[PDB]
Amino acid sequence: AQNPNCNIMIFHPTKEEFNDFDKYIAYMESQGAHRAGLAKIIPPKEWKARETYDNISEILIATPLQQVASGRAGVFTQYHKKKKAMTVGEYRHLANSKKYQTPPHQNFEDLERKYWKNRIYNSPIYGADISGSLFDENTKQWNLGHLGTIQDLLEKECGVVIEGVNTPYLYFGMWKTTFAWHTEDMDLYSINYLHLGEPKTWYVVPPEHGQRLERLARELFPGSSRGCGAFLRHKVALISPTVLKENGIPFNRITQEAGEFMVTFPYGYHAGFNHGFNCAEAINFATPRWIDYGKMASQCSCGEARVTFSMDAFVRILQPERYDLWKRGQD
Ligand SMILES: O=C(O)CNC(=O)C(=O)O
Ligand SMILES: [Mg+2]
Ligand code: NI
Ligand SMILES: [Zn+2]
Repeated sequence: AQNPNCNIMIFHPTKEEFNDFDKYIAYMESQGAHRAGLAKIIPPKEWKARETYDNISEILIATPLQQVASGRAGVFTQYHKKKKAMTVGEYRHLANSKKYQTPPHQNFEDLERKYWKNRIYNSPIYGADISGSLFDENTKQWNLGHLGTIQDLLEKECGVVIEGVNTPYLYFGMWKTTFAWHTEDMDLYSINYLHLGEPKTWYVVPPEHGQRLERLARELFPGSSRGCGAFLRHKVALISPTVLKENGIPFNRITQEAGEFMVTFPYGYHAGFNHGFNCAEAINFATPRWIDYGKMASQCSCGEARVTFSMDAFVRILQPERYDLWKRGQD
């Protein structure tokens, strides 16, 4: 069995290997990459996403979100307070202000220590889930707006044609902006490209061990767990690496830098934080191997998770027994 310790693997494809996206994902899996839940892909030196980032300041962040924490430094939830619209140039200025800017630090490990010590005492503002793309239309390789759609994959594997679309999303971050512990909708894959700016640190639990994280989360967030049998779908709970280690939860960590891709694999729980002002692009995708995970994915039906239009068909076809309860939670 390849990668039996479930380490995060880093890949350096050649320009020739960068042509066929599906083939390369399958290659990474042949080497055991999925066992970690997360892999890094460093593009060949010949590749670029676009020519420059000099002309992005006029993108609008219609609903910036202030991430307010509650709890203790290593075990907390966050809620998202809506703020007034601002442009990417305005948001960049805010991220660099004395109130929000990255503090002085020695290295990524020192900054990680500072994050976990101090995160809860601040409320950073995140531009999330902005439909759009920064890939140039002429970028032919690993262009996240030109991937094969999940609806086409389901039709190819299973024979059923379904409604829905699959487009990318932009994220504008600042110091301490946080992504809570989660798997993807319907336990899909994700791919994330860090277009510019400061790093993103990731934590991940191997898919084979995801239920260990879920059991800890139920213990640590006992009211939330009574409220919903899949409350991590709410995407609000944080648990630090120190707390994970104290509770024996298997996990790994890695820092993504500008110009690098990360892939999350089906049922790979992940969480993390941004080091400073940055911009990332991400999208969900599927392969044949996903279908069995989609059939078994948990679902939130309490009303909190609320998701895209295109998840309806996935539940309807892959999980017909759950569909009526889930759809009630959507309405
Ligand atoms: O970068 C972020 O805030 C969160 N991204 C992801 O969870 C992802 O790409 O799957
Ligand atoms: Mg612009
Ligand atoms: Ni994710
Ligand atoms: Zn719920």
